[PDB]
Amino acid sequence: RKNTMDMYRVELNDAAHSDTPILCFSLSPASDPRLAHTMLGEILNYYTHWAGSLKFTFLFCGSMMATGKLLVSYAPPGAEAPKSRKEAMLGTHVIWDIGLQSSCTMVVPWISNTTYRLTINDSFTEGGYISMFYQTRVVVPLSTPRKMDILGFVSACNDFSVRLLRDTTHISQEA
Amino acid sequence: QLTLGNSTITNSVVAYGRWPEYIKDSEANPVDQPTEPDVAACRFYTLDTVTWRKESRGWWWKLPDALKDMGLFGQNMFYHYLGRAGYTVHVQCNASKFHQGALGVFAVPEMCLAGDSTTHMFTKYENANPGEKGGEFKGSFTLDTNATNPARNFCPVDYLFGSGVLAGNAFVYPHQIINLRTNNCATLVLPYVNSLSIDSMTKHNNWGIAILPLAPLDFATTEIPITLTIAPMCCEFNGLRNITVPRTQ
Amino acid sequence: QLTLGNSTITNSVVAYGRWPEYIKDSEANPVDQPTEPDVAACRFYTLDTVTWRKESRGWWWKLPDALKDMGLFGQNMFYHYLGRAGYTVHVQCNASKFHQGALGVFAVPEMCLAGDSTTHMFTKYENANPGEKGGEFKGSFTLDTNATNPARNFCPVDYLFGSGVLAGNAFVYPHQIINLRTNNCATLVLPYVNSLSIDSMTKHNNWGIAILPLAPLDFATTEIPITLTIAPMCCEFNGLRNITVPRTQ
Amino acid sequence: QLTLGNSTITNSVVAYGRWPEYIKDSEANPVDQPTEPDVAACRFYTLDTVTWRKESRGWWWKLPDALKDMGLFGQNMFYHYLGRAGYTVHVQCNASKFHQGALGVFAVPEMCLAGDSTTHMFTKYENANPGEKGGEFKGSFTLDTNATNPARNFCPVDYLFGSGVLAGNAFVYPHQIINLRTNNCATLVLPYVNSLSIDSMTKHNNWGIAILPLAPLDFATTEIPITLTIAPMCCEFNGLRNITVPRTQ
Amino acid sequence: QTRHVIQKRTRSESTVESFFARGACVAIIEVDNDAPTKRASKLFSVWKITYKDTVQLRRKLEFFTYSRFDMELTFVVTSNYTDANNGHALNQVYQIMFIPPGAPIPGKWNDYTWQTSSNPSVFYTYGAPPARISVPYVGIANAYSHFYDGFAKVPLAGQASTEGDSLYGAASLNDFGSLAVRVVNDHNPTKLTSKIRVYMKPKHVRVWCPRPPRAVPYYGPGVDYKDGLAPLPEKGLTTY
Ligand SMILES: CCCCCCCCCCCCC/C=C/[C@H](O)[C@H](N)CO
Repeated sequence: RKNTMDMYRVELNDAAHSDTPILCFSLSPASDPRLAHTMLGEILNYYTHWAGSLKFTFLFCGSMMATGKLLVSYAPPGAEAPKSRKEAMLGTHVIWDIGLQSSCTMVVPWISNTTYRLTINDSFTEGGYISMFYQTRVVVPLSTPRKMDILGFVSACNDFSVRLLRDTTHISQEA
Repeated sequence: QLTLGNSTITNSVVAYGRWPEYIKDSEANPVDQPTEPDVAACRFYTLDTVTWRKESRGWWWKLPDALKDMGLFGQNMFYHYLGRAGYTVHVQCNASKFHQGALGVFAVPEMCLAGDSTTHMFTKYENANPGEKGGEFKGSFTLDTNATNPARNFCPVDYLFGSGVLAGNAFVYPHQIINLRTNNCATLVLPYVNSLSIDSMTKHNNWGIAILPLAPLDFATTEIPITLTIAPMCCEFNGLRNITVPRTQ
Repeated sequence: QLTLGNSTITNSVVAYGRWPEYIKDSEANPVDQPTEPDVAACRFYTLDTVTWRKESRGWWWKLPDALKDMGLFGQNMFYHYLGRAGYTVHVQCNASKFHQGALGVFAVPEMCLAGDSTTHMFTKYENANPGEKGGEFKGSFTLDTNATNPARNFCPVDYLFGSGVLAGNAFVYPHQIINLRTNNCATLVLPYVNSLSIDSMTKHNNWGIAILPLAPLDFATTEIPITLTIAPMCCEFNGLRNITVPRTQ
Repeated sequence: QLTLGNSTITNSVVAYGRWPEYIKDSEANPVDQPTEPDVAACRFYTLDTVTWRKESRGWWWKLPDALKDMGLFGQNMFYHYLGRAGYTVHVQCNASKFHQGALGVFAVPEMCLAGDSTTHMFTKYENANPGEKGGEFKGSFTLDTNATNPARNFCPVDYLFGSGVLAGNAFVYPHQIINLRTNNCATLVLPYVNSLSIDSMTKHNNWGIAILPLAPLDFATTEIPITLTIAPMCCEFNGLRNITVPRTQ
Repeated sequence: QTRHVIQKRTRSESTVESFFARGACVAIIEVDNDAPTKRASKLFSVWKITYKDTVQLRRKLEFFTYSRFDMELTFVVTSNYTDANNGHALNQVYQIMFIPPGAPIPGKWNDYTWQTSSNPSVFYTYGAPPARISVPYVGIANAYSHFYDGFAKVPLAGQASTEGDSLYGAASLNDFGSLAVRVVNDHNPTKLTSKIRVYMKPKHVRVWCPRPPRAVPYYGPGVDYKDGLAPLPEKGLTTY
């Protein structure tokens, strides 16, 4: 999927409920590969320091007849990354009813020991974990696609700021 | 959108029209300074999901028993002699427009359940407090005839509401109906209900949650999950000492 | 219900929060009296419908190129040295409640597209200005190796947004999502965007329209049409002379 | 008589003349609602008693590491990403009027200790965080020569104050002397000292407690116990998630 | 739930002014001080003024569609001997003449054009601090165009294939002239080689219509791409 349009689509299906995650990624907006090449990541890679809250929106692109509930969780760092919904539900989280609203926004509030995090993978300024789980399950009637896609979007909130302009690693020139 | 602590959920019944509240100074029995963990414990915890099938008879949980292993709420519960909490119970069950079925979700104060033996009141603590997994109602009553190793478990019959009363009258309790054609969730706000301002959480379950299939699940072809998300509310704890470690199994 | 001239259409995005407007006297470069055909040209024209399939990679059009053969707007465009117009773009794509899929509709100022050859900037005018039929994005980049008769065409790769940028970031442009479960149309109001108050419409395409399948079309069994209806807005023309007749094919 | 929560203790030094305090709104880095367990965690916990002998070189503990297994304070510490607390440290050491000896009790912010190997900064997490048992100073430095299984432990020399500084100058730190002929206890009130308003309690030890025999214990004939009782103060916690379970041994 | 935080962080260093408030190398112009008859030494060099010879400033600028700014040019001049067996040299003086579009381009290192009666010229003495000049916004349009989705010519029906053909995306909107660089000194017995590094700093910057940044290696002055079309690495869907 990488370096194709498929890399933007995360597949849900109508299988029986499980507690295993749908998707997982770390809150390193400048260095986590899923976030580094987003517009936010691109901007952050010109700066050394970043702080502020983030917005993660998820758009459900299944049929109108599909129903389901999902759990979207942010776990601040320092503990084992949530392996299942039982751990993930202990952190910050939102329950998303795809039948009601095709889009769900979870705000990852700024929580950090330091006043700024580095824009590199750094243990001391690690930002935590983001995971998605099935809350109940995706349910479809007959004559309906049993597999659909969700899309993820990330942006910075109004409290976001960056510091220490620097050159990015995302462009290079040979010879 | 209902938010408690770090948890958010996105039809609603306040049991007895009484929102959960803290103990008033005029009703406080204990004299020591109460512990009020607030957001750290007053937050939504999601129980293990159960499966609604055509043959399902029903499910039951006890509060605060179902939350005894829920992070800091469980820690505060087992570290204190006395505990008090209301609850927000959010039952989640979605299906298609082509599914049918209805669930009655009842919050029952002092939800005592019938035993399985000729010996009265013989259900042992381990079985009476199953934790988050809860228990299930049965279609009929089966007397436990094992004399050597009695099961000493509940035998809650569905149409007797597990306690020798007709299930149809359980609507006198605070309740909500999840009718698959109309809604996919039920929200019950339960104040702390007891004959005391505060009690032992480990000894005593203030609330029972009973989910009965009023109309059996059906689909033209089926099983759908039911997920309980419960937030303790207005938590107060008193009597700090070494942690209680209840006997299990 | 949006009406322009004799045309009526019965979710909406104003690009950069700027409604289309006429040139202010303080920004007017040309001195001759502008031509303002108003309703005769400022009206909705419906382009040829395209087909969205499971395998579709995307579509692109250029404005004002896509409207160059649209009645009096096209006549005024080719009869004048200078032209200026905003647009109302209405993408129409309906499906059943049992279909699924999502389209990203992006309006891109100065939507330059990558070529198909090792020679830089080698896409010829005829291919860069396909007219109402527009063009399609490709899954991958195929270098054109024909040296005798080079295609000299765009090779716009979908995930590179046809210009060497990740498609996921194309949302920085004014955009709308058509999610089949939610909506069947997208309306984008584009002001005239350029580094000049007015420019040559035949030389320069002020806007590009890119429609990408963000979620592939699916149906339980499939193809559904997509129809573009574009109305030029606040049209102004200057520099009347004999009609321009661009070389074709 | 000093009372905190349910704990009471019946000469006193406030480190830097700054009483422990909660984070001001103008200094709060995290935005989530903090957890303030108050009495349930802000109470005196008594560590395991150590034995002062004629040959004792000294003892050291790290805060909050020494309290990581102290009931609800430990639970809140391991359940939260961020934690902040001051402390009240009460060192208790009584003897007869016929005993002699003196202890220097020093509270050291960022009490970094020297390693035991030629590899710099090589002390592993398990040894750097011994918990309530703490560690002991040594008379001399012994380089660890085991290459296969290096101890990777501190080697804190007493006269170097465990960090390469003369012990006689450790009085620049907040301190109290327990002179057996004069007093049997020392009370140090430590505000939260750090370069941040709040930090990770599991990663970072804000305070070190070093108890050195300034005058060796003597008795005309001997060993006497030393007991540490530490109450965390003005506790705040942020970033609730699943419990941290640090690797041990 | 959230607490009350009196936020103090500002966005001062992320203003468009601050984001571009740096001198960026846009060209390395090589010249030689040598005997005219060597035929291998370039006694003068002409560089067309552009930000597209390098990538860093180009990518930053192309975050946006339109820009308007004054420019500061800083010239860092380095020189070295090319051999050790032909004596030494006296301190060199360099002429950097701005040739606006239409002005005669020098054909020889010492032709009449270097009189620079109307062209601005900077004479830089070697060892002096890097030369510096400023220019206002000189675009013939109301803003510079980083992307031009059009042609300079429209081919007309009846014209042969050779006629009416112009490069896609090429317009005189970015025709800013050239810099002609020479060493004013007459040659020493030994060859000397110098490089003038041109650093560009936009000032008083205004930008319009943001764009996704370049994600694959640049290929030519346009938006074309040929290589490095797989920038994303591999990562599991459920791997933190
Ligand atoms: C003493 C003569 C040398 C100093 C004069 C240098 C002349 C500079 C005039 C040309 C101005 C170029 C400004 C920058 C060009 C960039 O391509 C555009 N700004 C792109 O946005």
